[PDB]
Amino acid sequence: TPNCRRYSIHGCNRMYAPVCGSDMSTYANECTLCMKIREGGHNIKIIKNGPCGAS
Amino acid sequence: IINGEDCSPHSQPWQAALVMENELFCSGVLVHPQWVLSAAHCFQNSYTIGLGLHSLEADQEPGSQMVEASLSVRHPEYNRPLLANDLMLIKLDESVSESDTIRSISIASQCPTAGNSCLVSGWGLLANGRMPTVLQCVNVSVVSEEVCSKLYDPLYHPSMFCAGGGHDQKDSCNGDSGGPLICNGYLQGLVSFGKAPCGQVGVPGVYTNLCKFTEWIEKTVQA
Repeated sequence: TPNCRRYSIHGCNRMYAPVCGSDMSTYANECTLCMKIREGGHNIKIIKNGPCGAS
Repeated sequence: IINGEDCSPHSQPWQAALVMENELFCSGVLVHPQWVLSAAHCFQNSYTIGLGLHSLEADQEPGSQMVEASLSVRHPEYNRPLLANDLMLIKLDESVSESDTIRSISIASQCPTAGNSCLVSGWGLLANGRMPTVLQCVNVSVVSEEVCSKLYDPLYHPSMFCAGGGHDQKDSCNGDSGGPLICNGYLQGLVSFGKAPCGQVGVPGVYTNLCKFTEWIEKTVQA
């Protein structure tokens, strides 16, 4: 799902536009998810826009 | 805001909450009774802006106002190069009546001084990743352009400056975009961007360097 090539690896803007990752974490924005992908070395999909639900 | 605390209630009366779908996405700063300054990445076709807030619930908060804005203009060089020139001016549909809890702040014409302690405020994410109930305040120190440039190469541009990066992990964070960085009582910066996570030891946040935009801001408001 996320197209990380549209962001810089060196910074992410600080707007709150949340996305819910397939890892069960809500990311503050898609750019931040993309940083996690790069930091952790594993792809993470976007389950939906907005925060993750509970269970 | 990371490792800050509750601002004293209404101590930052220029603070503007940019909200849609009852969810805060950015802040802005009231700079004239009819103009709100924010980051260009917070751009929307129209705005609902909360003034005089402490909690984000307007019906608690006596003196607060939710106001409308249809017109905004992003700096013409925003995002060229990437992340640069991150400012925009929102023109409110009506001039707000200023009060003790809603009023404007002057924009600095001097450029930031390395070593100055500055205040930043907002409703963005806390250290623990939760949202605060009320507006948060923290102090961060300006770092030199050589630090800013090394740490953000090749993205560093004179329209930006760096603050924070201390061992104390004080920073702004996501949701703080567009809000104020105040040095000696003047609006010096706007929260713009940083790295993930926020409040990394040694890594300052990046702020829109408003001293480079005095002419453009004045020409826009005065026309």
